[PDB]
Amino acid sequence: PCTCKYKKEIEDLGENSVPRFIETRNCQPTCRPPYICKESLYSITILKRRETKSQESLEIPNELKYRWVAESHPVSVACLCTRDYQ
Amino acid sequence: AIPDPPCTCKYKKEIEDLGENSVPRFIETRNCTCRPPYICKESLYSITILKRRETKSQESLEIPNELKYRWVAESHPVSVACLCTRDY
Amino acid sequence: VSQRYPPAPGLLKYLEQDVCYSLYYYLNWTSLADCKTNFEETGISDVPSTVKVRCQSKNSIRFETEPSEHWQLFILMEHDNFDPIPFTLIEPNNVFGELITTANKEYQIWSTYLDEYGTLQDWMEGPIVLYNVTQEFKYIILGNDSYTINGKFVWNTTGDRDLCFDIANICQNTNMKHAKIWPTAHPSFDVENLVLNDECEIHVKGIHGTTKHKYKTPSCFELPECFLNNMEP
Amino acid sequence: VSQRYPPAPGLLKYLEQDVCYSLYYYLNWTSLADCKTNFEETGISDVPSTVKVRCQSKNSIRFETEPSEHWQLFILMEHDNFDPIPFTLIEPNNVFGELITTANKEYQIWSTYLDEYGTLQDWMEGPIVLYNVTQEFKYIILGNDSYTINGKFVWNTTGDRDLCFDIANICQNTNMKHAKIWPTAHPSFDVENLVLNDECEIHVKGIHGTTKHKYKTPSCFELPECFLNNMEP
Ligand SMILES: *[C@@H]1O[C@H](CO)[C@@H](O[C@@H]2O[C@H](CO)[C@@H](O)[C@H](O)[C@H]2NC(C)=O)[C@H](O)[C@H]1NC(C)=O
Ligand SMILES: *[C@@H]1O[C@H](CO)[C@@H](O[C@@H]2O[C@H](CO)[C@@H](O)[C@H](O)[C@H]2NC(C)=O)[C@H](O)[C@H]1NC(C)=O
Repeated sequence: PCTCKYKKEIEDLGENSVPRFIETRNCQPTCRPPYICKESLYSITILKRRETKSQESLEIPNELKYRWVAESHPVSVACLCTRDYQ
Repeated sequence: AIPDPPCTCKYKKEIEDLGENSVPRFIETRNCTCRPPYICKESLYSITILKRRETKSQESLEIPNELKYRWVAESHPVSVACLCTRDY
Repeated sequence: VSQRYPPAPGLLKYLEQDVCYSLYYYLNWTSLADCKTNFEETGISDVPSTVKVRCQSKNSIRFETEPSEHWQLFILMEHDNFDPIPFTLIEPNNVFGELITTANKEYQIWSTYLDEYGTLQDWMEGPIVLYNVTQEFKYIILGNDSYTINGKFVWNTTGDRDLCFDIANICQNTNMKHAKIWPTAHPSFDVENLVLNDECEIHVKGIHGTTKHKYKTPSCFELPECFLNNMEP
Repeated sequence: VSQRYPPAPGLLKYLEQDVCYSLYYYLNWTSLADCKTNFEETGISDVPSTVKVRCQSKNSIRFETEPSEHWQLFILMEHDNFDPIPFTLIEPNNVFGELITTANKEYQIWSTYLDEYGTLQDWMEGPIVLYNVTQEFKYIILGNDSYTINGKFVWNTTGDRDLCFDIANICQNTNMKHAKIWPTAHPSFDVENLVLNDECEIHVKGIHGTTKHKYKTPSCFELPECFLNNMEP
């Protein structure tokens, strides 16, 4: 009806990440103007590993892990067709 | 020029705690005109969460062997969008 | 009568990696090997610990210490002593700390001051371990090329003094923000990157449980500096 | 001439938590203290290690060992040795293992057989560390109340020796599935929970790089067992 068909894709992020392969749903026409197809960004957390005091690992109160490192990762997870914020 | 309310189905954000035992503690959940035959669905998306010592370390999908025995990665589907796809 | 749970070096021996890393990466040593932290060579003094339990949830404990120039190590001690020992390392000058709990068990807190090299002085005996907040909020709009909204949140406290809090906040068009409030006279929570006419929600976890609190960010005509510095229908 | 990097007990001493934990929950000891894992009391034998490097990525190494009734510990040794030491614990009877690399550095593998409690016998000196795949696929429909599609995937290999692979697969109406293929004579990747007329994609990472491979699951008329046991034109 008023929706955009989306395409699935894979993000490798290297083997150093615990969640290596990530699912990304991009925007790949209906829902003609004033609405236009945007990609809904969603932030997921990935667990990488040992580096030289790089940035600040997302809060994981350091006990067992600085051997590993938490990082935020925004990714397309849907293709919305809302007119809000263009 | 612009109509209101818009065609897009409403989506509401919520937080999933999953306890402090989860490495990703706080999870973002986006739950739910466009009358039938279509109905607003909640777009399920699978994310990975790690479990702690208390578990017998059940079957992980795939994690480095440095993180066996004590930790286990498990899939977690969560609503991440609201879309007007019909049933069946 | 209550019991006591002395430190177990045979198990505490395994926290050396943690303690040595947390100091190796902080003090920036030439190597890790120069960490002379030894739990099996450490003793126990008559000195009672100055630690004080300020808060505890059924999955954690939050305590206060006196400000020390040195690092401070803290552990929770049980009778059985089979599982790895819960512990926490308080950075110097800082005074508040937290210890996580596993299952419903009695523990005893034990504290230590760490050397420059990570030498543990003798353990000090500590203490034993075993309806809806209403929120007010204020917003301030700020101008910098574009405009940004900062929102400050506050809520009332019970008669008791010993209260810590856990805060979670989310909006329809702003990424999630979470925080942990140590015990204060009056708690307060700041929020940034907010926008106009956004339907937000904030959860406040406290001694009296969780308080979910929906709220909407004000419009431009509600914010004088917004309305004035824009066109006015 | 090539170099050598002997084990460093002063640093290896800190893997005891990892080794003892990973064994405490696996072998299920009464406590943790009964581990008796000591890196500073273990020596070095004349015995050369039987390890063989089968694969290596610019951030990892995958090797094979001989099947042992006992646990096996493996480490990567550098000259400087400042960063945490890479290691891996091969469970008994299993023969394949992996060791992680972080930087472009020469390492030397060192292997050990672990006791029932994790006593390390003397280290054995190991070796030193320093175009498009074409994919075919087959499907099978299965009947039980509903219907289910299982899909098997295969691809060709170069004339090189011992190829490891990393496979990822996703479909428009099936959650992702990923796997890591150790070196075999002929690689194969299984997929389940597939559906009819689904637009899928599979990526195969190998020595020659990543190969992205789009593919569509067949229709019912294309699967005899589907067409026969369903209504037709
Ligand atoms: C903050 O003030 C409110 C205002 O009363 C308190 O809310 C009351 O909570 C009790 C239960 O604890 C109810 O019986 C009352 O009906 C509530 N008041 C109203 C007006 O509904 C709240 O308890 C206070 N919070 C703290 C932490 O002291
Ligand atoms: C699988 O077989 C194909 C079929 O030949 C190989 O593709 C060739 O790749 C080389 C590069 O190594 C090219 O120069 C040729 O032009 C390609 N030919 C064709 C027909 O595609 C492919 O290399 C093989 N893969 C492996 C891993 O051996």
